[PDB]
Amino acid sequence: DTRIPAGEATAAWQWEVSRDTGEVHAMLCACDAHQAAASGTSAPARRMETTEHRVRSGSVHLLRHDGRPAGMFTLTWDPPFAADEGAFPPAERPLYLSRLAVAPEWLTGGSLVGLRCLRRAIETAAQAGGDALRSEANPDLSATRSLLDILGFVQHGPTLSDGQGRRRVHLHKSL
Repeated sequence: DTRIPAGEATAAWQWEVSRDTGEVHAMLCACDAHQAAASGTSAPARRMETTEHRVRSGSVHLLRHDGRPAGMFTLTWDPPFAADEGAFPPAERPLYLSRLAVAPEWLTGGSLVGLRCLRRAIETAAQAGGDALRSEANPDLSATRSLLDILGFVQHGPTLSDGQGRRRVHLHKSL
């Protein structure tokens, strides 16, 4: 006797494979600006070419609320960063999480949109046959870093500085 909750409030949240490049890039840059202001850092330089490539490949999963984009992530089989791979535990079929973004209006309160996006990414990576979910994070973004730590993303290698004041870490979650 299974009871899945229906109702319009539940249906207000909809997941999709994104096909709108400008929407994805605007969401990403807005989240970048919010987190950079909140953490005293500078927002990273985002490439619209990368956005186009990820959207064209069907790698961008976007969560909408009443039609407006609330969160998203990018899930790929190929690494979007050049980590030593010794900075990760061994894995035979790793998937890679990148460009996690939550709309600034959902970065406060208790709607748990970031948790929704990370849960969606973990699930999707597991269903695609994934051995692990690897990601590159900014440890200076305290809230996202703590959410990744609570969800089981382990840092294996050392913290890296890019030479221009930006810190990054490589996280790995077993699936």
